[PDB]
Amino acid sequence: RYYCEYCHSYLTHDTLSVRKSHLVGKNHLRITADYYRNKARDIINKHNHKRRHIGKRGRKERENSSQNETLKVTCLSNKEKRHIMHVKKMNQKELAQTSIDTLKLLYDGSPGYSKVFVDANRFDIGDLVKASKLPQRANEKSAHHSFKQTSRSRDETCESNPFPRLNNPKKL
Amino acid sequence: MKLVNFLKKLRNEQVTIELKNGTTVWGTLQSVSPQMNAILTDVKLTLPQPRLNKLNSNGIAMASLYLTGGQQPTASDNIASLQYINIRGNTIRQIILPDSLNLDSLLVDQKQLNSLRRS
Amino acid sequence: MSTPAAEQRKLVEQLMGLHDPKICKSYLVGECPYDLFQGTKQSLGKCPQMHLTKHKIQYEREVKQGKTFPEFEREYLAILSRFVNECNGQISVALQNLKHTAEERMKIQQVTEELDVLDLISKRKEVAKRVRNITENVGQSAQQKLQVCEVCGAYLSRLDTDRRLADHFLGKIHLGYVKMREDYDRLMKNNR
Amino acid sequence: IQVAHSSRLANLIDYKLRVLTQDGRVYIGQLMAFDKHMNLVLNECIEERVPKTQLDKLRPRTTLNIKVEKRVLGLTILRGEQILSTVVEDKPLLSKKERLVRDKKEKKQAQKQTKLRKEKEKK
Amino acid sequence: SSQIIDRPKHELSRAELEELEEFEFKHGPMSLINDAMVTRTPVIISLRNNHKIIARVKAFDRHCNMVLENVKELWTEKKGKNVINRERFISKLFLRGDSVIVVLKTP
Amino acid sequence: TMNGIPVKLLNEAQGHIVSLELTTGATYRGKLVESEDSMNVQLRDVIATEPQGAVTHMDQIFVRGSQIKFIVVPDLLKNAPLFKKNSSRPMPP
RNA sequence: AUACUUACCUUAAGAUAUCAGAGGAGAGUCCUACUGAUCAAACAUGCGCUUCCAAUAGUAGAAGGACGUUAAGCAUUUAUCAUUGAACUAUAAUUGUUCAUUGAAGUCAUUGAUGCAAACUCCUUGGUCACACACACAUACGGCGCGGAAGGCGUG
RNA sequence: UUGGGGCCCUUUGUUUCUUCUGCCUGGAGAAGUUUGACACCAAAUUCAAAUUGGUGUUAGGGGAGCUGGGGCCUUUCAAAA
RNA sequence: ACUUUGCUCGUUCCCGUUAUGGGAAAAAUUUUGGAAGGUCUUGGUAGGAACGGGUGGAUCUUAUAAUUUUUGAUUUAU
RNA sequence: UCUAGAAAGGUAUGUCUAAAGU
Ligand SMILES: [Zn+2]
Ligand SMILES: [Zn+2]
Ligand SMILES: [Zn+2]
Repeated sequence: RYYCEYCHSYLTHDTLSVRKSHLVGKNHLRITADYYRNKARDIINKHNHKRRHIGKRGRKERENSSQNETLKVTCLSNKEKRHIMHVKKMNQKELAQTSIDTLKLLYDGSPGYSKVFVDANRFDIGDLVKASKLPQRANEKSAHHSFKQTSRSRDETCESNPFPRLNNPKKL
Repeated sequence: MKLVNFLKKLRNEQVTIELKNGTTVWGTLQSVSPQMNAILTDVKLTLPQPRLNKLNSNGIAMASLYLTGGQQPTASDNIASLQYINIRGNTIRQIILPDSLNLDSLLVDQKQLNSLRRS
Repeated sequence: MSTPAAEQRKLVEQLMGLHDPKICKSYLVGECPYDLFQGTKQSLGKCPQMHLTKHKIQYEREVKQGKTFPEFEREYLAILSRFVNECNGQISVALQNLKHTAEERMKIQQVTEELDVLDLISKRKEVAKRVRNITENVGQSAQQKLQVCEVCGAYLSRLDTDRRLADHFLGKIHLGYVKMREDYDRLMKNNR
Repeated sequence: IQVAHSSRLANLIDYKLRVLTQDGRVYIGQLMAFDKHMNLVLNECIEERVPKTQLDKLRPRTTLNIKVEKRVLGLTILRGEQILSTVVEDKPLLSKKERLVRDKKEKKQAQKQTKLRKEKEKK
Repeated sequence: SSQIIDRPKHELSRAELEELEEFEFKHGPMSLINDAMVTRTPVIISLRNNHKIIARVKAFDRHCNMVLENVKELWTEKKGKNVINRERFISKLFLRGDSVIVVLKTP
Repeated sequence: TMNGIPVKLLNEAQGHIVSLELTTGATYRGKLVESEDSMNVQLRDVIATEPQGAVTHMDQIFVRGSQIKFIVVPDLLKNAPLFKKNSSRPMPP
């Protein structure tokens, strides 16, 4: 038999046609994505500090740092540090998620634009994007959204949009 | 008969395993796996110089014998001395048995004797 | 089997007159119907006549250049015709089951009460009550919405997209039974 | 380092083995799995080799110094046809007593997990 | 006899497996090594690494790995026109059988 | 039969960038589409290093399983569930 | 959560330490909360057993790295062939030599690669424990403090 | 209960067993400790709110009771000289 | 070896007597095994015992010495 | 000649039906 360690559900006689259909099951994909998000979150969130090996301080060090002065230490209440840690975690996540993307917005009318920046007509990763689009065997998945697709073809030329300013542009 | 069940009975005996490369391993034998995966405790790996002036040793086995890491460096010949090597089974060419063992009690196959007697 | 040379031995040994009951002539023509439905849920069991590859490639040679044996065609047509007429009976049973749902008693009395409730501005009131009765018939449809796949006889639906239909139409059942219908259409055109 | 005399490869999990292979290469990495075919899974292995040029320095006649090519490979699995010997190098990060504490704690957590899963699916 | 040779080996049962092994040793190609184990004649084995050995056979196996005794290894080596003949005497020895080429039986 | 932790780990890395060196010396590195039970892998959009160094590019490749020397999966599969020693499977069917 | 539709699939066999004795069940098998010995595992518990555990009476030190810098360091060594033209040493598929056409394929690197040696910087790891600032030793050295890590050996 | 001295506070989210309150002129107060409690990740319903699915945390030190084992001693009993 | 009769040496005690015998303990003591208790030192302290599995995982045996790992094309050699 | 009763599940999939306010 087979046992999906992430899923926690058994299965009957392990045939590759059953197993491969399980491994692209939507519910298995949700369980696996939760598992790996939580494990990466646990290894980020785990502050393991070095063990402390305290040596006995000497005399002249003790005179110098007993004759410097004493500094005040600041500390906060419980709700303050909880609110601050929520702020710090969302700021680290938006730095990890964002990316500068102005070279894509800035060449938006250029002549060979659809052959490089479209990301579906690229010659290196061109076939992969079309290949991994997914079946969408759900009618209501396509029936949810009612906007336009805006598929820019690879066959586009320099002639269309001859004057870029007159078609209404946006300032950066 | 399967003759690895003879090798399982030799425990804590010094052997001198010839490998397929040419390097020989000399140490206290231990639990031998059923596919002849020998585990040796206190080994003295060595690689014999060919004892002709013009000839070459094995190059692959020489680099392997250094990259065990425990090669005692200042010595002249390729001798590495380490503890606990775990030799994979399909690489042992021949095993030089100790001399003192009594073959006439070791080579009695218990399972063959049982299968001849019970049938 | 377990070691791959065992399975390879199995294949070469089944590779190594040509008449009588020993050889399934229906497989020999091609696509034995007890072979196309081995593992599925419409499984007939095992093909009674044995199947063998040396005989099959000898038949490939014979119908390549030598001759054709029409007794094989009439035997295959008999087995094909009895299976196709049996599954025509079964799709008749399936649409009978849709009818028997459609002429259910309490649903007919409910639609009869709503159709007595259907009884200028009289036409506007009648059309509003008849659109309510049309939505009652469509509520009975929203309980089911079943059409019948005309080849295999299994149920289908139209609210579902083309892609889950494409998931159905590349089946073992539906491809096997399409192959049966196509050899039946070919032999009934050719014999007539 | 000293390894126990009766310690097969099933017992040396999370040690830092030094797996020799058929080519003179050596994969110094932390072991974490193995198999019937003896094809390990090394965690942080560093595939070394002695080059064709410096191999004359190992030829039999201060000390000798060899410059090897450390090439970092993260979480390899090996193919067991290639392996030639395994030698232990370093002990684990944890002790034995600490691994005992952590193993009892993991088994306790698994039994609580299955208890909650069973009593949730009965509800 | 015929019933165990003709069938594939996965259709035999356990008593027929052991009977087949006894048949393969007693009436077969390894009957050479078995006759030399009983009759105490020295064998000459040509290993795959161009070492020839000469010994007596205490036991053998289905893989042709064998426990020898009074082993006399004989190999030749050369680098160019310089060439010597070498000899090594080993008392008791286990030969892993995947290296053998031709077991011979001395007249 | 049973596969054990390495071949099952290789099946856990279907979809991600792996880097494998054959026994002839070559090094292929791409997205791993379908591995199999005998470590027989496919690789899509690969960057193929020949043994003397000449790197080329090729769309898909199917190595024989027997020629692989190692396979370098991503780092996060250290935390894969099959490495958990004390596991509590619920119930057989 | 419930329900229906459709797809895919339905399990290699045997065993759980050995030897030996005693007893029994219609020559062999099977069994004994039967009996001895051997092996193995766990748990305890021990050895004058072996190895290792970082200055403050000071600004140090050990083991391991650097996929760190000086650094284009110092010394060497490489950078495609053909068909022809003009000349050309020349057994070759005009090879050698300068210039060009045409033709095969053609990882990048030449601040590279290979060899050699040093200096500086930065990481990770631990008992930074307790007592003491002392005159020991041929059977060479009270190994006669509390622990911790790893191995050896013995018993229950 | 108070006062003084030494050492540590990197315990960096100022004791890290959790929640709430709280602090460097201080080292504190309450509540809780496994058919549970708590922290967090994901998603769709168009803020939060809610449910469903996952990953974790639930600690360290000392003391009375009962108990497994070892060493020494005393008393008794059976056996060997 | 049992058995009896007297002599001699002798562990301890008594008696005829401190020559030496008679009687008793067949002893004082040492070792091994068991119970009780003293004290020291180390560990555990919420789950454990019996039974049932068309129960999971390990290990072994056999298919398995025939192209995918373990019964050889990596000592570069003619 | 020695008495034939085939499983009953698992995962994947869409659709229906439904449960929510401020
Ligand atoms: Zn799953
Ligand atoms: Zn047929
Ligand atoms: Zn259909």
